Amino acid sequence: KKHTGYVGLKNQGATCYMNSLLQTLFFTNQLRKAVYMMPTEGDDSSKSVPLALQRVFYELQHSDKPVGTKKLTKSFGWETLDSFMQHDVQELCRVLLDNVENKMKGTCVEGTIPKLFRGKMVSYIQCKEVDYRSDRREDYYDIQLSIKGKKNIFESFVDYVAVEQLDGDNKYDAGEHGLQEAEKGVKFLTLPPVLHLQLMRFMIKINDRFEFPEQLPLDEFLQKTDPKDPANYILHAVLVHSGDNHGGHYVVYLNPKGDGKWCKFDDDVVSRCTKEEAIEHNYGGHHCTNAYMLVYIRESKLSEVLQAVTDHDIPQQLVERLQEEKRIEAQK
Repeated sequence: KKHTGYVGLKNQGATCYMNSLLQTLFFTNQLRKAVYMMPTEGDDSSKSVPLALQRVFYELQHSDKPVGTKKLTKSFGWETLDSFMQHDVQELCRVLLDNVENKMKGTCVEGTIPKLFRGKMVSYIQCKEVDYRSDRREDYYDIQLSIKGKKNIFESFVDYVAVEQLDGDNKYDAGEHGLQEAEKGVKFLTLPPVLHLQLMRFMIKINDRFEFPEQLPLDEFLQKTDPKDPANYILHAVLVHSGDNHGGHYVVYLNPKGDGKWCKFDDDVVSRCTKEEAIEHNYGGHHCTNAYMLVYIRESKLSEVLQAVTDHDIPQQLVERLQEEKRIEAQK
């Protein structure tokens, strides 16, 4: 008696935001395939994060039952009762991705992580009185957006690049010119194919209303724009939290194929839903249900990022290794 086309993950503790992120990464099809190509054949099943992530993805791809993640949590060492509460998604993500990005070094799939998530920035400082400016290019794999006092994602972005004033006791150490008054701000050089945006709702938990669109145009927050690739993004996933600070239930809504057809992933339960329930209903009310992380995929990168994944895309040597574990556990 089944349906959706997708299977869920099992509830095994206060993993909190974990399950949502796992589903989010699994449907980043280009990322999934790259993981399956990792040289884990010689790794230790209970100490290898790369191998643990492969296992979950394989399970999520084949299994007809909810998937477990115990070997995964043991993998990165987050096993204490509140180990996931004292961390945020932004940190979990760096754990997994940083581990996978490094394991792919020396392979045919090396650099898949940066290609998908890394973007370029530029932080500057300009002195008011004296002529001195300092430039520093930066790399980022995600964006933390201020939400308190903002209506939509557009104002958060307006505020993000806003010029900052450095004055008396804020005065900038200009070295040879001694302390000075100056401005500091940021400007975007590039925006990645997959955009990880975390909404700064936790600092407390801010449940004010905050709107985000299905289609997001960022072309204007970029230094130089370039036709043939307007920075227009398509909403892929909405990571939702319900309740107050330490009172919760985490869920995620995704339209996996980028076709506008959404589903709700509530741990082991996966069901179809409307756009409104995934988008508008999660803007925040005047009622605590809402989104804390959004995922957008560039309109021009949608096809490649959402590449169809086949059973053959998983190395036979991996397939067998995983399949044997199923037998060992079947004989239990």
